[PDB]
Amino acid sequence: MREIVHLQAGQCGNQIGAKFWEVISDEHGIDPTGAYHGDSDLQLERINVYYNEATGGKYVPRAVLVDLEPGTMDSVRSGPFGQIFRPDNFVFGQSGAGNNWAKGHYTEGAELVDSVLDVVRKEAESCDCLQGFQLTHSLGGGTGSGMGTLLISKIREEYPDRIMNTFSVVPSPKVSDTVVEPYNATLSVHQLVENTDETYCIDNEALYDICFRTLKLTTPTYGDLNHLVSATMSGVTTCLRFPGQLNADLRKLAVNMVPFPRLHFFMPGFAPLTSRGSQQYRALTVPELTQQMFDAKNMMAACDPRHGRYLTVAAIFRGRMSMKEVDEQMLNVQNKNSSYFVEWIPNNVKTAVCDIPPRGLKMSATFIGNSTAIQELFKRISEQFTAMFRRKAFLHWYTGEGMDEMEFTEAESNMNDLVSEYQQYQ
Amino acid sequence: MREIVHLQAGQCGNQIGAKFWEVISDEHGIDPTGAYHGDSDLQLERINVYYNEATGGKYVPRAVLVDLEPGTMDSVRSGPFGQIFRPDNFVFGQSGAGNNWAKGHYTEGAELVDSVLDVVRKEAESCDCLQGFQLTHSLGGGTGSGMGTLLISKIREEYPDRIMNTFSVVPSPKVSDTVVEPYNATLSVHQLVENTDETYCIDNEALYDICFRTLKLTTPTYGDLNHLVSATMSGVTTCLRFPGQLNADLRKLAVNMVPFPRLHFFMPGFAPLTSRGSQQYRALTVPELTQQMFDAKNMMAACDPRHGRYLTVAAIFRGRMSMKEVDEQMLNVQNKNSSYFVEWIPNNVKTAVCDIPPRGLKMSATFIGNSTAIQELFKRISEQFTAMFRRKAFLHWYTGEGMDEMEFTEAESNMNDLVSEYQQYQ
Amino acid sequence: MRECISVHVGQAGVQIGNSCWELYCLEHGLQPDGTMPSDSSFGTFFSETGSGKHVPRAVFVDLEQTVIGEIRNGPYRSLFHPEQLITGKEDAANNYARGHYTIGKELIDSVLDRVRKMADQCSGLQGFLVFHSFGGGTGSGFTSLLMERLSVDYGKKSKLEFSVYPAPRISTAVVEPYNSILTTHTTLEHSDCAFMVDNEAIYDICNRNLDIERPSYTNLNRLIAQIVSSITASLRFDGALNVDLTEFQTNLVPYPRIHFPLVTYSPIISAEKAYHEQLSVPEITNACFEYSNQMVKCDPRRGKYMACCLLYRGDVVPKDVNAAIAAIKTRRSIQFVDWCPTGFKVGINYQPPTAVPGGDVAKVLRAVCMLSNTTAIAEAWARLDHKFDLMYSKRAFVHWYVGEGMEEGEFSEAREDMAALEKDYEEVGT
Amino acid sequence: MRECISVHVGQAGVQIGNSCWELYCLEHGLQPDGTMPSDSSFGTFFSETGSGKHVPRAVFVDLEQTVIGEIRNGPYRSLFHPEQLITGKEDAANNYARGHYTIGKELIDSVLDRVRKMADQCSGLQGFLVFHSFGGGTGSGFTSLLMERLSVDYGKKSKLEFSVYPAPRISTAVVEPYNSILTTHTTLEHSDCAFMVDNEAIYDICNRNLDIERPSYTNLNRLIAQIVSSITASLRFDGALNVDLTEFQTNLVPYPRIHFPLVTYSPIISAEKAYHEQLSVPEITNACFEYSNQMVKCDPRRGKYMACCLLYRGDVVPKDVNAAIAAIKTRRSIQFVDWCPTGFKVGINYQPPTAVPGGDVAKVLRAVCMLSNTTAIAEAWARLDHKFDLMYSKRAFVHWYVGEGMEEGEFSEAREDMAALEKDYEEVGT
Ligand SMILES: CC(=O)O[C@H]1C(=O)[C@@]2(C)[C@H]([C@H](OC(=O)c3ccccc3)[C@]3(O)C[C@H](OC(=O)[C@H](O)[C@@H](NC(=O)c4ccccc4)c4ccccc4)C(C)=C1C3(C)C)[C@]1(OC(C)=O)CO[C@@H]1C[C@@H]2O
Ligand SMILES: CC(=O)O[C@H]1C(=O)[C@@]2(C)[C@H]([C@H](OC(=O)c3ccccc3)[C@]3(O)C[C@H](OC(=O)[C@H](O)[C@@H](NC(=O)c4ccccc4)c4ccccc4)C(C)=C1C3(C)C)[C@]1(OC(C)=O)CO[C@@H]1C[C@@H]2O
Ligand SMILES: Nc1nc2c(ncn2[C@@H]2O[C@H](COP(=O)(O)OP(=O)(O)OP(=O)(O)O)[C@@H](O)[C@H]2O)c(=O)[nH]1
Ligand SMILES: Nc1nc2c(ncn2[C@@H]2O[C@H](COP(=O)(O)OP(=O)(O)OP(=O)(O)O)[C@@H](O)[C@H]2O)c(=O)[nH]1
Ligand SMILES: Nc1nc2c(ncn2[C@@H]2O[C@H](COP(=O)(O)OP(=O)(O)O)[C@@H](O)[C@H]2O)c(=O)[nH]1
Ligand SMILES: Nc1nc2c(ncn2[C@@H]2O[C@H](COP(=O)(O)OP(=O)(O)O)[C@@H](O)[C@H]2O)c(=O)[nH]1
Ligand SMILES: [Mg+2]
Ligand SMILES: [Mg+2]
Repeated sequence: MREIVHLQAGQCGNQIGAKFWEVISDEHGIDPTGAYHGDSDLQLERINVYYNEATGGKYVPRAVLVDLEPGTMDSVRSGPFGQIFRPDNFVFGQSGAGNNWAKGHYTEGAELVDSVLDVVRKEAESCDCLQGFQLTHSLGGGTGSGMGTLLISKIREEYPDRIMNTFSVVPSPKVSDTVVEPYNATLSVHQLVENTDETYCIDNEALYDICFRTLKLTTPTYGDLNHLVSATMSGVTTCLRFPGQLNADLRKLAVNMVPFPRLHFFMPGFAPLTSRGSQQYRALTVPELTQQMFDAKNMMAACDPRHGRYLTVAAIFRGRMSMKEVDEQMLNVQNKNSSYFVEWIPNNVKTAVCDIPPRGLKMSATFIGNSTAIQELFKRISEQFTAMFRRKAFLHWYTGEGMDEMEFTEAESNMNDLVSEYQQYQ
Repeated sequence: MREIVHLQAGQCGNQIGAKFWEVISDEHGIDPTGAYHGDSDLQLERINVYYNEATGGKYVPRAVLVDLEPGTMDSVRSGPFGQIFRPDNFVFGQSGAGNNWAKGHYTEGAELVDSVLDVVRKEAESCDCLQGFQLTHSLGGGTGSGMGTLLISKIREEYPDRIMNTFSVVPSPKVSDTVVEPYNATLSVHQLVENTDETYCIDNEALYDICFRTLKLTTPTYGDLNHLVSATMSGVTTCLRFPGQLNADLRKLAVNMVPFPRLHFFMPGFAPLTSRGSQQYRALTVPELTQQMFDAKNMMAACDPRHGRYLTVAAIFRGRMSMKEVDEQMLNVQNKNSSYFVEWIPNNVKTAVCDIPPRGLKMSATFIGNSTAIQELFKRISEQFTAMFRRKAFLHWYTGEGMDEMEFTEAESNMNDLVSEYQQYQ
Repeated sequence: MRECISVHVGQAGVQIGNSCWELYCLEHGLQPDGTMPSDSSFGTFFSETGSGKHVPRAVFVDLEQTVIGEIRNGPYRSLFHPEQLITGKEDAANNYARGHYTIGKELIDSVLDRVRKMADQCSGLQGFLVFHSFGGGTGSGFTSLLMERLSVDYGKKSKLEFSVYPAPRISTAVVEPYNSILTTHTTLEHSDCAFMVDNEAIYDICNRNLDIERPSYTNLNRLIAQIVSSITASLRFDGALNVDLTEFQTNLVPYPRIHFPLVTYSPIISAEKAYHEQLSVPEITNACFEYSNQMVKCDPRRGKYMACCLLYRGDVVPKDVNAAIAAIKTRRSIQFVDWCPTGFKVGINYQPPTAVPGGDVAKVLRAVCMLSNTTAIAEAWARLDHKFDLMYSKRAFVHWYVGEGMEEGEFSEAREDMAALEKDYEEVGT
Repeated sequence: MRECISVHVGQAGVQIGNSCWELYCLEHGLQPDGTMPSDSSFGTFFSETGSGKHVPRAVFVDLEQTVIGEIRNGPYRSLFHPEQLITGKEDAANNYARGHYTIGKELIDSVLDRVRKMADQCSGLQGFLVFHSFGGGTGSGFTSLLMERLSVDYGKKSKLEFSVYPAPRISTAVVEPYNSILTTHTTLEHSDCAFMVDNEAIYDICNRNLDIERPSYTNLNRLIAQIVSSITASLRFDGALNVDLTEFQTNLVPYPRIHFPLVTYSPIISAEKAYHEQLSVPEITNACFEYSNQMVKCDPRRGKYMACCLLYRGDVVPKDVNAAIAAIKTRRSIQFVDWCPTGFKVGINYQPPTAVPGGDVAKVLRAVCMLSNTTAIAEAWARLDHKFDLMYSKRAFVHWYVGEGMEEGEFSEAREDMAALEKDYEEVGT
């Protein structure tokens, strides 16, 4: 019944993934041992969406864990929930990607993908009706960017009609840890624009802006960033895991969210987010969830939506709430902000409403933006790429893996073609 | 339902503002935590006018707090009510305005206004029907005068039909703390005459005259001055927060108060004010509230109204009182004082009457004067400006920010044009 | 049969309505929840649903929420149908052009939809009773928007209109003369009988007859509702000489545009004096001809009477009324026009005036409402067009009206049309 | 004798069904386990098995499991036959072409097999009651697949169809205009009477009449079921003037393609007001002609009425109804066509409206459902084909429909066929 297969690539993809599995195990009431310990029948009704039943009523999550180094598998397996995953589903190399896309895609991960893909088959053949693939990765570095997009290509060729749905942490100039980040991302975005049905563009600069300007955390870690990402991952699948007044499958999102085939680079958000010391003073209700959700400080990519227009927004609400009040606020937003929505679509907002809010809050909303403002994320990567590439800097590490200079020229060409298609509807 | 967005600029604007939020939270029965603790349904009926509902029935005030220094945010956030405001709505720089208008308007605040204005959008988009903007600032110094009038210009261009309503503490010769006060004010008044729909002209000399010659305070602080200002701020919005025998919105004031577009420099007052040791001997009633309200010692600008004529006065009464008695006294005043009202308007007094008097008094009246006597406030600033400017004194601090000498000439030109339009109807 | 749709507009019309419906509920014995413990006398003002709930034939309209949200919360929250209490977001700001062109332009097609759903529940609808302020932005601009629609939608039906009009000295607004003069097209073209009332005249009646030294608006509205109960009493009750709502107009209105009667009520009296006065039919008839009891500050002796409707109610007999009007015809200070030799239309109804239990106005065996077409009312127009002239000579507030979609020439076209009405009332006295 | 097969399709149709079957069980006194404690009144809606268990004549169909798995688990799990609650694996994704061509193509021959096993238990089946969303992928595409089959398999039998239709402003999907326009062939060719309903109109009815400030879908579905109880009441109960399901159509439908009536119900009322309103037959008749009570956001005054079915139920008498429709014929704002001089079909049934005990809608002695063929409904089509035109000028989402086996030309062929229906409703008003 609409099973998902989930795949984790590199350090970032395994870290946002290993936090996601702690979040949806809390929702479904699954113990770190894999045993069920929840309150409610609704937690158990759709446990098959993310888990396999095994003997003694132990639940085993349908993750595949992929890396070119053992050290992230060792960090996940030893972690808060590490014992939950199937030992056979940890698929790994020994020598890493070197932060090189071409090691991921052509050498170190091209060896390993035959050992990954045949595990993706065992999980997809155990499904009753697979709806799709949910892949967590980063576009900087070499494992997530280059092996993860190799793996997207292989699963896309094998499962052409299932939803391919990716959560993609990607570079920005003011929060960076790699010299060759622009190269790896430009080579990787070239695969995402052709193969994925949805890609949720996420940024460490925007995830730090939520931690300082909303949550007021003094020292936000990667563990705090991974918690913001995984809340929106739990959010968008909610309507195939729980009952609701308006149900929306990942495909019911895609049909409404993607006007023209390639414009599927979304930008997620979440509400309510409150400063930890301030919760008692806030009224949780649909118009406050709306005034947070649609504000430029809440979105998890550096793009200010005031630099573009939305094509479509989806607001996937959770909790006991009025359909008049939801339909009123999703009208009031796009009429009072009409200069920020495209005027050749007569209603830009999709709504969905689940009856079951996250554990410990009365309501919640996961936001998905599609906006021409995502041109700014692809533009700044393309101009960092260009300034290195005009002087061929660092290319011997990629051409040493047998990659052509022509593949860089063709990747940055396809990047400007993606920038041009969003700028066309501005 | 007729939401207001409130904005605080510089030290003075954040201090009269942070006292105003203590006054209207006492009225609406809101705790320093943001929780509601009031007596009455009428306190809750219009709480949306100044607050957002948030989870747990906590109320969050719709203030934006703006400064170029952290130290006033630190003083507000640590203060009597500091924990009430949204952490995201404190928008601030690090290096101050130097008491320089051109730092506010062109350099230090021109950097920051992009971070202010996008918060004013989140609050205005959360409104059901915004009626206007209520901005607290000073015309001396550089943050309130130069950044606050930059921000008025930006919000005026974005919201052209909403009420722009400003409370403006401004210079006078006998109570002064700045050498360049005349410059900053003359550059700032040039923005207020074009953009605002109402500006309430307030003076520290007149606020000290109320403290010594009425209240008989031995040592009045800025905290005592801020309490007089914020009583008249609560006063003029009363008729959209509480029921009444005659309701007057801020727009119903403006249509009656502003005969010709630019003559909107008002002069506020409040009654009853009594010496603290004398209250038991006074009869609180409409003709005593009138004999205080219309007397030259009560108004909060240095202008004696006996040096001009009123165009319009608005008396916004609060409490259980007779409409015959109000209409009798507002007639008796302008017939017995007919030499002090313009004789081409057949009735110079607007009245309004709210059913709910301030907590702890049986009645109250907020007075708004429009009078040709406000020429004296603009004249004495213009002559202090002139005596420095004839010798170009201090101009390297402003022209160092890339400002022209021509902008000083054009500001003082527009100041004498405002003096001439009030003196024309004398 | 014999229905009336009552439309209450702006703060003044809604607050007069909150006194009208306070009275009609007592007079018909309807609880404030719309139920009736224990004849079709209520049918003029109330639709009856099968639960035994009587729902008023009223629409309440305001462009801002505050006054109708109080009606939706006070003792009458259960009386009215929730969608015939109609509100906007935005106040009309004492600006005619916001009421007529900009803000009321949005609520009008919802106001009409309620009036249609009320008229479709009538069977021989008698007319409309429209309550408003002449000085208000919603009062002038929204009533003038609504009346223009009702005068094409319901062209045959009589439109009776109760107006709180600006005083000689008492005023609440600077722009009250502008809103009133802009309204004069509404009353001339889209009304059939327009009852001007003045706050300052009722304040003086309260001081001299009720002996209340300092009245509120609740004291005024309790007099203004009492007149409409007495205009409608012949529609609602048995009488010796019942008067139809068009029979009234056929005797009040001598010429198509001469439909601005004065109104007065007697006895206005407190419980301190009602037990010592006789309150005979002769005295309460004569009280209606005193300048002291006219509810507009103008002197009837500076005019001539065209026609009087003496609408008596309670314990009176046609003997007494004829003997009374014979003394009024004898008094040379009460002067009729040469062309109205009959002068008086008499109505007599068997239902006494109902006391509101909280009120100042005392229990009495008799009342009369006198509604009176007289040339004197042109002075209340000559006062206000002299207030208009001082301000329009400067264009003193005109940018607020021009800024909200009005033509500047409408001020000249309204002062012009008022001068043609003030001409007509001087022309027929001769 | 007098059976109806009720088919509930997609989330909207199933959730309206979960309110329909909540009502029918109360109204016939059937427990939620299908048993009946202590006349054949239930026979229209329930088959009876020898255990004394009443099983509904209903099919529930959804292409995804979630909503019907909730029906299979909630209080009605024991009411329905387990194989007439029908589910697929895969959601239709708000895509007409998944419902019609790709996913619903698999479940259809199982849906028909249940409808055959229900029809073979009928003896003089009266018709079908088909419940759906116009905006859904299952709602539009699966209903249009099913109706094409039922219109060859059961060609004589009347197909009544209850549709939740897109609003002027309220919408839940970007592609709601595409799914609705593609449905217009279904209603034109394979339906006999199609009741359009609007979420935004019921939300406003809830606000103004029930005084609920913020309603859910449970509040809407409890109004939509109440209308179908009133359409079927003459099939189920004794009355003074019972109406057959084809007698209804012979008076509603003037021309073969002109079978899109409005529907309305009165009184919609809360327990706060039902004890103060009269709710006389005159008032609840007049309430049906107010724009305020129409369940599609269009104004009947911008149209002409072709025919009205006034279906009264509860304590009413033909005297009162004739006296009521005589006032409706008197009102010049309610305009019929020149070619329908009779105008009104009256039904009267002795069974009052059943309250759902958890509901907002109050106990009342009387109700009327007015079902009304009027030219005004063409504006609800003119709204939505202007939403379609903006998106089809860009081909804005067309690759999702072309990608799932639809011809691209069907969008032009559907906008064309809608323009011919919007032509027909303008053509007959003259
Ligand atoms: C008493 C009270 O109000 O507790 C709240 C709380 O104070 C606040 C501040 C919580 C708290 O969130 C954080 O501290 C936080 C820190 C970094 C990054 C993200 C969150 C909370 O920890 C988070 C926690 O939320 C959950 O448990 C959700 O179900 C969430 N899952 C987890 O956070 C989780 C934690 C550990 C293990 C497994 C899951 C979730 C979100 C989306 C989808 C599914 C589940 C809640 C309600 C609270 C606390 C406990 C203080 C907030 O988070 C959520 C998701 O509600 C932060 O802003 C909201 C507003 C809440 O009021
Ligand atoms: C027993 C008694 O009569 O107490 C009075 C009192 O003695 C007098 C002197 C009060 C007092 O005012 C002052 O001491 C004062 C000092 C400096 C500047 C301004 C005021 C009073 O403190 C002030 C206080 O007023 C209020 O509380 C109002 O609601 C006011 N709000 C506040 O002052 C306030 C204080 C703390 C926290 C939050 C609000 C207000 C005014 C306008 C609009 C809304 C609210 C009142 C009645 C009194 C005391 C307590 C002695 C007076 O003030 C007011 C606003 O009434 C000063 O002249 C009046 C006359 C009063 O009689
Ligand atoms: N008698 C009486 N007069 C009232 C009452 N309320 C207001 N008035 C009169 O109303 C006149 C002004 O009109 P407004 O009250 O401002 O009318 P409005 O329609 O609410 O105007 P807007 O606020 O602009 O929409 C004044 O002259 C008042 O004296 C009331 O309850 N009784
Ligand atoms: N009144 C009411 N309207 C509903 C309800 N459920 C859904 N709707 C309406 O359904 C319309 C959209 O159709 P869907 O709910 O997506 O129909 P669906 O058949 O389930 O569509 P698919 O998921 O694609 O199969 C919206 O306009 C909703 O307002 C309900 O229970 N009551
Ligand atoms: N949110 C998040 N970002 C991470 C985490 N670890 C690394 N990143 C960041 O995103 C990039 C991820 O690249 P990485 O995963 O190291 O490359 P790979 O291992 O070769 O795929 C790094 O440069 C970091 O800036 C993590 O745990 N969470
Ligand atoms: N009423 C009042 N006046 C103040 C306060 N603080 C400063 N002022 C006075 O008004 C002027 C305000 O300027 P300031 O706010 O310091 O300039 P800015 O910070 O650059 O905007 C000062 O020169 C003081 O005379 C205060 O708390 N209340
Ligand atoms: Mg008003
Ligand atoms: Mg569906």
